[PDB]
Amino acid sequence: PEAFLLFSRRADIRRISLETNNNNVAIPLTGVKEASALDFDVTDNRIYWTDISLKTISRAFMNGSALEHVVEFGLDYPEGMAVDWLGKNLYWADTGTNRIEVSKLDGQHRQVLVWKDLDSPRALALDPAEGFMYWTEWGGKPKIDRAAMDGSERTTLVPNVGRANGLTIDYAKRRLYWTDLDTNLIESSNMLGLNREVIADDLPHPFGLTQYQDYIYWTDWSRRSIERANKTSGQNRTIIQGHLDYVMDILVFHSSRQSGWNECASSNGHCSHLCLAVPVGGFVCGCPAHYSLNADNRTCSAPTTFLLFSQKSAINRMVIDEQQSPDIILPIHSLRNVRAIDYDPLDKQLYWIDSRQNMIRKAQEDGSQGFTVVVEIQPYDLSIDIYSRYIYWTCEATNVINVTRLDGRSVGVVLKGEQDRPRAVVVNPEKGYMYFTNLQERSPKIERAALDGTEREVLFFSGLSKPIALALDSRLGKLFWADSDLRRIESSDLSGANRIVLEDSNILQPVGLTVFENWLYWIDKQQQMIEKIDMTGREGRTKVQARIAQLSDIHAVKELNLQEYRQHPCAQDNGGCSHICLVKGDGTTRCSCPMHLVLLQDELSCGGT
Amino acid sequence: FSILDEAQVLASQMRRLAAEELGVVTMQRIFNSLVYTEKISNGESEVQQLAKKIREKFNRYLDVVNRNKQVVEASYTAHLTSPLTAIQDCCTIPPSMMEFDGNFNTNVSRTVSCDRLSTTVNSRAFNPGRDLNSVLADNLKSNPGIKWQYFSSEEGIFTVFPAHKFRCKGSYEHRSRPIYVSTVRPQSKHIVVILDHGASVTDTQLQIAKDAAQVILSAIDEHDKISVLTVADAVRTCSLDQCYKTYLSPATSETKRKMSTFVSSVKPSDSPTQHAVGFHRAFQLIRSTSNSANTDMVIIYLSAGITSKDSSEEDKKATLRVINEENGFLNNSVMILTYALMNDGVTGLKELAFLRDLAEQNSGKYGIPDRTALPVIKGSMMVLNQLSNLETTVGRFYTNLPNRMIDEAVFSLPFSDEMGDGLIMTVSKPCYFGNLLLGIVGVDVNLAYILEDVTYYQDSLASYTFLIDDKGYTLMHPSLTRPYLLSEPPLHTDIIHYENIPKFELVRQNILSLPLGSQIITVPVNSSLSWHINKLRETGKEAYNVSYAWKMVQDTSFILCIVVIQPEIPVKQLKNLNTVPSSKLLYHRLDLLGQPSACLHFKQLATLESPTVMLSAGSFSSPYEHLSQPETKRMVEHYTAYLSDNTRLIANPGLKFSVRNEVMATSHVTDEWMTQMEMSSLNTYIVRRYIATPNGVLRIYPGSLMDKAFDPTRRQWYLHAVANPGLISLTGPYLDVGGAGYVVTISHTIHSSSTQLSSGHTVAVMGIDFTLRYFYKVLMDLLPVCNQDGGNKIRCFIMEDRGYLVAHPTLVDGHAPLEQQHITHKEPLVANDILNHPNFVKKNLCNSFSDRTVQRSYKFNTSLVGDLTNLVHGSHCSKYRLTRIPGTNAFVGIVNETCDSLAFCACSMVDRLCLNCHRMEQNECECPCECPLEVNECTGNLTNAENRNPSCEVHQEPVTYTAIDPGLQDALQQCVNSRCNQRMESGDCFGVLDCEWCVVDSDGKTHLDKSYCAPQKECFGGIVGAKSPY
Amino acid sequence: VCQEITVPMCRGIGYNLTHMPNQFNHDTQDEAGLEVHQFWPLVEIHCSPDLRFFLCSMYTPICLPDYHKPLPPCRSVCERAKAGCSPLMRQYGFAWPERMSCDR
Ligand SMILES: *[C@@H]1O[C@H](CO)[C@@H](O)[C@H](O)[C@H]1NC(C)=O
Ligand SMILES: *[C@@H]1O[C@H](CO)[C@@H](O)[C@H](O)[C@H]1NC(C)=O
Ligand SMILES: *[C@@H]1O[C@H](CO)[C@@H](O)[C@H](O)[C@H]1NC(C)=O
Ligand SMILES: *[C@@H]1O[C@H](CO)[C@@H](O)[C@H](O)[C@H]1NC(C)=O
Ligand SMILES: *[C@@H]1O[C@H](CO)[C@@H](O)[C@H](O)[C@H]1NC(C)=O
Ligand SMILES: *[C@@H]1O[C@H](CO)[C@@H](O)[C@H](O)[C@H]1NC(C)=O
Ligand SMILES: *[C@@H]1O[C@H](CO)[C@@H](O)[C@H](O)[C@H]1NC(C)=O
Ligand SMILES: *[C@@H]1O[C@H](CO)[C@@H](O)[C@H](O)[C@H]1NC(C)=O
Repeated sequence: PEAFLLFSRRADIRRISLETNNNNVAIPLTGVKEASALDFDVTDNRIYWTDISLKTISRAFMNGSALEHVVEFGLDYPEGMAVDWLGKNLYWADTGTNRIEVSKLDGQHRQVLVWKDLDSPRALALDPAEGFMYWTEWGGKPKIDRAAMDGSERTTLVPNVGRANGLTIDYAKRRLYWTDLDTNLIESSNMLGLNREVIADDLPHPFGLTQYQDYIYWTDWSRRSIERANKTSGQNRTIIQGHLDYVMDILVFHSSRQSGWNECASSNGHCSHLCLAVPVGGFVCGCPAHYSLNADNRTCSAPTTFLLFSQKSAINRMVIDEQQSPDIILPIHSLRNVRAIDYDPLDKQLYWIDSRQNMIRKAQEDGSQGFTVVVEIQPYDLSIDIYSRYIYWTCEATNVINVTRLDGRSVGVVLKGEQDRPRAVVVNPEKGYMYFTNLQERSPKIERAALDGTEREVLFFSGLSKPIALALDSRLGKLFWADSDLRRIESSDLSGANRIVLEDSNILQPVGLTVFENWLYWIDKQQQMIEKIDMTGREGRTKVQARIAQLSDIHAVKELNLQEYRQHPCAQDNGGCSHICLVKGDGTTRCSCPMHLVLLQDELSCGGT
Repeated sequence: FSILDEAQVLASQMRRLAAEELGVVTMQRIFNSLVYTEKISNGESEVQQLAKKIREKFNRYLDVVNRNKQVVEASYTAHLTSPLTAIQDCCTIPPSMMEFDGNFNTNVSRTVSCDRLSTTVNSRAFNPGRDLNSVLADNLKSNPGIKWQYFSSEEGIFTVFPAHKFRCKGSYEHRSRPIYVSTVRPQSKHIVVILDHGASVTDTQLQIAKDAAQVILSAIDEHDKISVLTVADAVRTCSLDQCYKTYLSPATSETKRKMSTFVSSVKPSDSPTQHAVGFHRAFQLIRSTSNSANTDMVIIYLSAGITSKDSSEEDKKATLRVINEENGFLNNSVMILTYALMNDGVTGLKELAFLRDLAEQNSGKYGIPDRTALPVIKGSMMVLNQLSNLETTVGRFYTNLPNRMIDEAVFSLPFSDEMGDGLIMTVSKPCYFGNLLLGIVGVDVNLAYILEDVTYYQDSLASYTFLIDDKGYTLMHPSLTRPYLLSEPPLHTDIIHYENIPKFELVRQNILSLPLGSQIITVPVNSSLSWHINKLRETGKEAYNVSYAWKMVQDTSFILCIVVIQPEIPVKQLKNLNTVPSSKLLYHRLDLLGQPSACLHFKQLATLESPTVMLSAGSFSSPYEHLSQPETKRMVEHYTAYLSDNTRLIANPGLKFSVRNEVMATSHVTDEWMTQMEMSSLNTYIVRRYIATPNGVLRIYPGSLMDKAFDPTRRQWYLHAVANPGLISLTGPYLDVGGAGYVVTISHTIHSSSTQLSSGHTVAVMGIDFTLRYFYKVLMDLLPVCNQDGGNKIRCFIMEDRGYLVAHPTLVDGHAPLEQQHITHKEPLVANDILNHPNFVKKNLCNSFSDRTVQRSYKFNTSLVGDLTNLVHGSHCSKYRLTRIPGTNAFVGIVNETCDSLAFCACSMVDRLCLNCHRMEQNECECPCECPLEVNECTGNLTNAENRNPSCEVHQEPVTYTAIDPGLQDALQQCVNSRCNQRMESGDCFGVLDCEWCVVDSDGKTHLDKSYCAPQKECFGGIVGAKSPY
Repeated sequence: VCQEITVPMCRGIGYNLTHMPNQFNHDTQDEAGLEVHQFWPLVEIHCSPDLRFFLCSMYTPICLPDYHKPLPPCRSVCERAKAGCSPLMRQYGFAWPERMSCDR
């Protein structure tokens, strides 16, 4: 049961012994470029650190085994990090994104705690036995804030300080210690921001700070050393090591620094996801980002309706909620060049086209179960038949409308021609039609056809130049498309009649659009905007979000109605067909086949030759 | 009519001035009886003892920038999340007024810096209000000698520690300075800047083109190449050099000045621009130049978009046609930058497209084959008006070059501090965050600090040092001026010139290629620079050995070397002796003591009660800390208690070796001088009396206060006595340091013994200074023939071995020439006649690199015996007799002008210029004059085979003007208050130090009929209304 | 009978024959050359092209063997020499002899 001192310096997490104060060894870790915030766990003797050059937070034991990245997306530059050894949680403060967030110890169930009016949080300290989390801010007005470990009751604890760092709690004396970089001193205070006392002065830049027994340790970048002193008086001043320049964070490694208890206990407080400590040693059950707490106030629920907007190397998700919750990045690996997106509301899998790999890949929302559906070929846009469970995707290299199952089993080609150039495509299985843009030169067309390639007809051909995106909404019975050359967004009924222009101003490069309730969202790559127009016409064009580079596609997802889906005839056993099952207007259900096959005499299976 | 007998008597006058009045015969016996130690060294041991010194000076200096690197390296990995979010400034702060250390400016330096605002300042996230002060103050306190510390961010805020006010008259843009351009992009740029005047470019539109063309040249470095071209019906480059019309010349200080005056000298023409021929010549220049080590090549074009009448896109065809053929012939290495000169709309939107296609080299638009299989370097295009910042737009062309992520320290050559002080040497290294650039850090140090161990080398009397680099540029050599005195030095000087000597180019090979080594060579005595002749230790030699030992300065691109003349002959230095001071030691700082009955001796604080002693900057363990830091009364007492310390209890307060030993060996002059003063009859003729040593000791009587930076080892009387061992050396007339005006000096060397009387065995010289008219008062009293008439047609005169007259009937004149005291201006006919006597007059051309000039001077044969009379000229109208004064370097001569004769020697009365700086003739008479340069700024050699043994060894020695102060000038009288107007005849006023014999009235040439003696303040040079020589 | 010019300064100037004594009481071309060569720096600096022609017309005057008449030259050679060279002569130690004033 020995206490050491862990500190970070460049790419090294170096360890100093406090008894035989001579052992200087480094923690056996590889791949670290720059180490920053430090904290550990008393249960399994893990060491946790933040890497602000790789934008990751990684974890491992004291031997380098089980080296893993628990937080790897959505980080800018976080040097605030602390461990909840009781509730088995992780908190961190990111300065670039201005967010104090939360997740489990393995990196799952990511939730944002503080995202409003937060100006660069840094040093983070935790008091889980009492239910408080303390952190520092610089920026405009440097101050030290207080809040519960769930994001509520945020208060300004110490208003008049300089740029502070190295926030450490002495859990025995009920006091809070911190350094000050502008007034050049180290000072203390009780657990509620007052009774402030300066311990030592004339430190031109005390960056790090920690506490153990009657001794506080700090590092000053001017003196290039780690020092020890009496925690309350400042006497008995000794040097631990010299020639150590620019330590990013120091930490006392001992089991008494992480004692106490709370009501989360060993059963996670019987919460489904997160156990977040609140006053009176109590707890509340937290939920990941965009999840809501149910009525029982112990279980969480995923969002039933939400929107997905993608970038070149990142897929995002935002909800319209009255909490005004922020959007998050979906932890999907190997995202390279996403061109278009679509979502399956049944098995909760997100699909996309990576134009640098020429692949159609799928994965869960949390990143697991990554699978390549299609892998020369050059996909461009996709639209999912969520009923029959099969995908329509257009290939720009062969200029065909090709059909592929969700598992990757090829079905066949339903549309091909010498002059045809199918690009954007959206399906409407509720009525048995598919819509697609036909980008023939100097004669662009918007056509439609049945789900097998026959019954082809041209809907609109005039008034078009570069129809680059397509979408529809079966409830409203409307077809929407954006023109990046004429700079306008238009509308029309699902039969070709009632063609109107919804907006033709302040449009530059609309590469995507979708319908969410009575709102038409679209994305502008050049203007870097997500905006919306009310279809009812009572409200005006409203800005949603700015500062989003490399926009590609957007897709809204409504909750899947259990009764409406199963009452579709092709939903069960694909309607008994071997390939294509399409709804016909006369109320009956008919099987069909691609263009290189013929429907056999049983009117269920297909044949060749 | 005799002349030899008059020379024996006038020579006994010289010995009485040296033996009795100065004490040479006594001090030669005192140093003859002292015991010395001996060394025989080939330079192998001394080279690594001195390489041991400066290598640790560079290691501590590299450990500052490697520190300040890991400072800023950690100052982004932390400040990507711990930024400033604050604002400060570099002015509006009225304390300071300290001028401490090298920072001779207002400087608080209470661990606080400042932030100089650029124009491209926004929000972003960088240096935390320079919270770096935490470490910056530690750096300044823990490493004395360093000067400035600064950080120029990529954003543009210029932050420097410590804080001072340095040109708040505009904006201090550092990203467009030569410091920050050659550091982030250390590769050599081959730039040509093409200017567009003509096609009726307006004057405000031309004013932007000439201001921006002068921001580019003020931002590059000499390892680059530049050639600016003008284009208007014809292409004419700078018409000020030969290789400007052929090659690209490096961008030194001399090329920047010529190329910028060729700017603003061009005014708007009217013919069509003629674009295509302007680019075809810029490639013909880049082609002819060498590649020489990593090179990028760029062309900048400053136009407004010019068309003709029916050749608007046809001449556009011809421009992008030669861009494909010429740049394709160069493997597409050239990059093209274009800047538009728009104002009010004179340049439309279509002429912007013509300057777009030039930067991108968009040749396929105008139908060109473009058979260049290799891609083209895509250039940029920027717009300008009279409101744009020309430092952040045109000055930032270097961001368009490939950044190869070079992370190596770059060492700069000395340059003037842009912050309001003298000379600086700066090393800088870029700063990377993975692949994101941050800016650079830089540590400024005084040039005198880096070189203090090689500029003040006083170990052996047989050796001297010099510092070089890889390609041979001399950073220091005894032929250069001390770094502390300079204003802007010409570093562009190879050692093949300073150490020019036959068979030196063979040793120059092994020094630049081998890390270390040693080597001896044999050189004849004649055809050798003086530094080797002043250190010979065998009498009567025809050739001599020299040993060179060199070694690289580790972890940098510099090389040190030790020169030892005659390594086999033992060199002696004074053994440690401990004589008790018979007369107590008085340090020369009389302003800090004030205890003696003080008085004023010319422009000096002095005393007549006891002589003083001086320690030059070279005597201390740290010469820079003695020159920059003030010297307090406490420092004088530690030095006085240690120099006269007969015991060995007082520790060394900061002196070198052999410093206290040469003070205890020369303390015997205090008894000689005080005894002679009271029994001498020349108390009113001698202005002072002094002795000097090579290790920096200077004893003077009357003991006077001198400037701290005064070095007697660099004066002419000292350098002239060592060249003539044992002989009495007459030096002058020369301007005295103590403000005594023009004086004449008798100097003589004293040796370790007497069995060995060579130049190298000189351990000290003695000197005694007289007045200008004294030696003409001696000729009239000693030699009766001179008084036959009043110095009109029968004139007597004394000449030194350089041609100057220390005694002459006429004194001072149309207030000119400058070299008026030379024989060529006062006696023209003798000069033409003595140039014809063979083996007696030698004209010398030495090369002085200090002020980039070549000096002319005469050297008379000091070993002549017998008379010299008229041989060809002056056979009728002007008889002459010239002979040598025995045992000295002076000559006595008489002229008998019996009939008028007209003779001329060209001597400038406005400058010093020679008439003809093309050739030099032996028989062409002209007073000592100069010629600028005989080199070429193209290859770096001598135009003619001017491998003369040169090195005039500065010998210019920039005369200062250190006065005293008002209010104290009138509170004291003259020391020797020799009341002037109580002297009656000319024989009693000539030679008195603060008097002068007034012969001319206050109006030119009016002989006043009552010549009286007066304080010299009244009548200067004889005219009672004449103005000051100063 | 005239003798040919022997001073190297005044050879190949337009005429070959001169006769001593001249205007400055020089008895031989040897003695006349010793003074005129004191102007040799001015001739090689090329201030006025008329300088060698003007100076040599003074020290080594034209001699015709059986002519012996005083046919005059032309003052224009005197005032072109002093036009371009006098500002440079006064700059250094040179000064015109009074026997060479452009009025004679
Ligand atoms: C700290 O200072 C107090 C002064 O009141 C002293 O009593 C105590 O022993 C000190 N602690 C240590 C560890 O020296
Ligand atoms: C909701 O939370 C409260 C805590 O204030 C708890 O008492 C209550 O039981 C929860 N709701 C239900 C339905 O249990
Ligand atoms: C359509 O499907 C496969 C993938 O399932 C695709 O690779 C191929 O190019 C197409 N094949 C046919 C027969 O159309
Ligand atoms: C002195 O210089 C002359 C110059 O020609 C040379 O011939 C002679 O050898 C030199 N004397 C030596 C080398 O002893
Ligand atoms: C050069 O040195 C050698 C010994 O190394 C010596 O014998 C010779 O006399 C010297 N030559 C000189 C001094 O000219
Ligand atoms: C010049 O001096 C040298 C040696 O110093 C001597 O040999 C020579 O004879 C001297 N010439 C005359 C003309 O005195
Ligand atoms: C020297 O000058 C004197 C007077 O000026 C004169 O009497 C004497 O004849 C001269 N000597 C000559 C001409 O040899
Ligand atoms: C000039 O001298 C250098 C040696 O410093 C030499 O390399 C170069 O060739 C010379 N230039 C010529 C000979 O044109």
